[PDB]
Amino acid sequence: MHPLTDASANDALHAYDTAVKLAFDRIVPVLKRLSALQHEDDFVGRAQAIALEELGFPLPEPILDTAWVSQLDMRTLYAWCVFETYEQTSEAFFRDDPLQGQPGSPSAEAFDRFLLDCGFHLLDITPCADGRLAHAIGFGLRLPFSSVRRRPHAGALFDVENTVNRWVKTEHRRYREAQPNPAHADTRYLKVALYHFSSLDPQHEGCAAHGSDDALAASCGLSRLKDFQQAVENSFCCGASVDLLLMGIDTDTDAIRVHVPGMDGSTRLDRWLDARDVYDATLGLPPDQARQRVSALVQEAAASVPDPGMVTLVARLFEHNISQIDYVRQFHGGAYDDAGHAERFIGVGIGFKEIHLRNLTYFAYMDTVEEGAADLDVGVKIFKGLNVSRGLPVPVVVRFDYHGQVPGARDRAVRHCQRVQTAIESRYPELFQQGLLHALLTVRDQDRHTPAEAVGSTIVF
Amino acid sequence: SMHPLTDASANDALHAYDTAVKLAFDRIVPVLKRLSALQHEDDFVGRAQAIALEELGFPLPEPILDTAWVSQLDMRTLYAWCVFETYEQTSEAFFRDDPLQGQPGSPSAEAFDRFLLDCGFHLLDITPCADGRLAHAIGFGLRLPFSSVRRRPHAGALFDVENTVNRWVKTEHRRYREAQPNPAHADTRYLKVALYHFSSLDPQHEGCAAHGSDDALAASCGLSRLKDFQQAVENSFCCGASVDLLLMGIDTDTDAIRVHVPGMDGSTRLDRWLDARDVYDATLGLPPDQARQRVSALVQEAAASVPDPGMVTLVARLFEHNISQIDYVRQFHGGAYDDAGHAERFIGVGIGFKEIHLRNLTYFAYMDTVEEGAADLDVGVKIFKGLNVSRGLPVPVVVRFDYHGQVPGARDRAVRHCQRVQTAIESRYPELFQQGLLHALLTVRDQDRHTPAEAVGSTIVF
Ligand SMILES: O=C(COP(=O)(O)O)[C@H](O)[C@H](O)COP(=O)(O)O
Ligand SMILES: O=C(COP(=O)(O)O)[C@H](O)[C@H](O)COP(=O)(O)O
Ligand SMILES: [Zn+2]
Ligand SMILES: [Zn+2]
Repeated sequence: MHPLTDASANDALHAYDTAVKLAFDRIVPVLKRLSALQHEDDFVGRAQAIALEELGFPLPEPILDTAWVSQLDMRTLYAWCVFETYEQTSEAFFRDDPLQGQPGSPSAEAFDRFLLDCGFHLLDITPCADGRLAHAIGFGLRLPFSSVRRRPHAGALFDVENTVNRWVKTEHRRYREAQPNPAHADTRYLKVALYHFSSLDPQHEGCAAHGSDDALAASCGLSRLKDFQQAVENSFCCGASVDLLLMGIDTDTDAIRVHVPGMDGSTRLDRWLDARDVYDATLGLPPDQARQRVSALVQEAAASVPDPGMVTLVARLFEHNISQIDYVRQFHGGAYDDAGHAERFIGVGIGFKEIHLRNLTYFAYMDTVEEGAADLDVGVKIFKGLNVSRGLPVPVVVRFDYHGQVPGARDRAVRHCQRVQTAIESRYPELFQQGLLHALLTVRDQDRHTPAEAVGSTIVF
Repeated sequence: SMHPLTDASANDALHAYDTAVKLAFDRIVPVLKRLSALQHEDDFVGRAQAIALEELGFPLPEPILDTAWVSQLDMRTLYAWCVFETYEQTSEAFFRDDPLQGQPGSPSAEAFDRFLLDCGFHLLDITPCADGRLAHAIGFGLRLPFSSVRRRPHAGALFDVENTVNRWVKTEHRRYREAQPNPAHADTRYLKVALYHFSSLDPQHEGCAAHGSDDALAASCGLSRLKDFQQAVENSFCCGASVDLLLMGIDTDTDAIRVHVPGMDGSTRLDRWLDARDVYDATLGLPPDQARQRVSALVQEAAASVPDPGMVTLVARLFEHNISQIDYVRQFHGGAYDDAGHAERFIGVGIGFKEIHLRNLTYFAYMDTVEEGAADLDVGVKIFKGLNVSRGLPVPVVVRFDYHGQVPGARDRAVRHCQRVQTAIESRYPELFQQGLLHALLTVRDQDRHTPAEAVGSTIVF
């Protein structure tokens, strides 16, 4: 184990990942047992009892009570079980805080203070929406989830104009509430773009939004970063700038690489500092020195004289990522066998606050189907290979955040969910009519830290 | 025959502008009829261009005229083409000549920003109904310099409450960082106005279609959104944030406004109001100076409860302005618009058009995607089946998206947005489209400058 790895953290995170993934993967084995029993006299009783033992909840009775006519409707049970499993999963995230990083947690308070010391008053991260990066924040960089805005997008192509609007909203809160700090204080908004690549099969397992070309994914991520900065500098008077960070992550090993920037965001696309070289460089050092050597390495990999706080923060991410490297060596032989797509359901809408595990969710950002149906089609094709290949429906969970202070915003969000549902049912009528596609509608009040809310389903009784 | 408060020079200028722009669209059909009668003449392509330049000021597409002999004169395309080119010319004249004399930096806009600040308001954000009979409410009905107000038309005056909260935040941010319009600590409020409409000559049928032509429901739905916005701002920010509200309606037969004067905190009676027609009658035999004081006293007593002094000052100036438009309609339109219903020349889709300030020029449908604007665009398309399709002419559609020129790659996002909308429209009206009865022009406009909108695509190709 590396002298800088948090052993027990690695165990706790492993215990979490295996627990949630077990809940989802126990479904098929249970449904296989039930299918064998559907002609027995006490079928309904024995099925309810199997499901309680195994999944911890019971099944919709109408589907069991009528299995003798049509036969037992497995496609609908499977979707329903995935939805129910997602609800229990999500509710327990807000209830138990498995990551120890909710608002007000010691970890979150600690990191908020550390970000301020480094010269940053907000940390806004866009990873590619790829399911293989959903654990980037909690596992890959070991940051409390609540100390961070996470804004995922296919190929890390975030909305430049909406990010400027988030900068404006952030400054305004500094002006009126001095939250997180006074407006006059010499801190900067920090925008990060996290792309990914595959070290084991770079040609086919890379970022599919950019044809699995590492250079294209790195350079489009930077193009957006620059454009955001240029946009702030052009739209407001006086100082008016932001800090930038372009990072990638290997989906085979979870090692990150940082393009350490100069003070003004000068980034080189062809030179990076890979956490694996960091890992090997500090492996024989006692902890205190190893931390020093990570510092000097990040300093030395800067594109031009770097900002001191940027050097400190990047060194912390390397220090943090070294644990995740050991994580994948411990529990995944140094390379995930699910090198590609193995997600358990599709998520569409706004990013899921509670989803922080690798290959759990295929996320497609969209305000409307009319836009980013391309990104949704990609997932649907993927789940044709994962689920329809073996007779199982494609499960979709729609999510929209709303401001639970705006009167009627919750109502607006719910109706937004049904607007998406109608559009999905229209886009794939073959699958929807063959019962090979179902949607769950969830809304989440983003003004406090409570669980999302299930507001409708294609499964109807 | 003229009210002491009426501004006769302003009335003449605004009449000259409305007249010239409606004449340009109204010449299209008579020109096209003349070309149709000439289509067999040996010199037809030459004659057609010459007439087209003399009468309309732009040329017609060669290939339409060139092939008239085999495939027949394609009037459908010609007509759409001419509406688009006319839209183009008058749109750029608006930016180039400032017919309303209200562009940024104009004397008229300077004065009205000072007056607004003086009344206690640092921003006037108005949502009229998107109905094309209200497009002139700002520049004509209220004689407000267009550049010093935010105009956000929506069907039924149902503006986006969350986005308005975001506008308020953007506004506050400018105040903090730049002191524009004023320093953040100054004691001014953001003012959101909802402007509904109704028809006094046919209430049952010519009112707001979004609300079933039901005046009381149009008024109460506008009020409801205003209160929601106010409740959103108060509940979303510390330290007693608030905003002011104003509900008013305009009568589309006579251009007379009526105001539900509110008390300090926004308290508004729906069931009663102050009609500009009664304010007109009540000041008519008074010198200009007493007429104004009288207007102020009438606003004052009309309030639902004790009003804010600054709000009284502003509403009385809006009444003073509206009195000129009341006289405008009475002298140039017999006192009742002869086109009481819809007579728009084209459908506008997307973001509201900065440059459209004439009555019955544009049926406007707000939308960022067709997936969400469909119902509203259906209504406009239906209206145009009566206005145009019924007589063989296409439904012309101009798409517009504003974009922040200061944001790199934003124009290209707007163009791509326009293309997405074109594709969607074409899919939703597939008969009209392949039958050549629906065309669309794509327009974008940099809202970070005062410059003409740019044409970026068209369903008329060769
Ligand atoms: O970026 C995030 C979380 O990203 P993700 O949801 O993808 O984890 C936001 O800061 C808040 O969570 C949004 O609202 P709220 O403050 O209620 O959480
Ligand atoms: O979009 C602009 C800026 O355009 P520009 O400064 O280039 O004219 C307006 O501020 C609002 O859209 C309000 O509409 P209006 O000003 O027509 O009331
Ligand atoms: Zn990707
Ligand atoms: Zn209306």
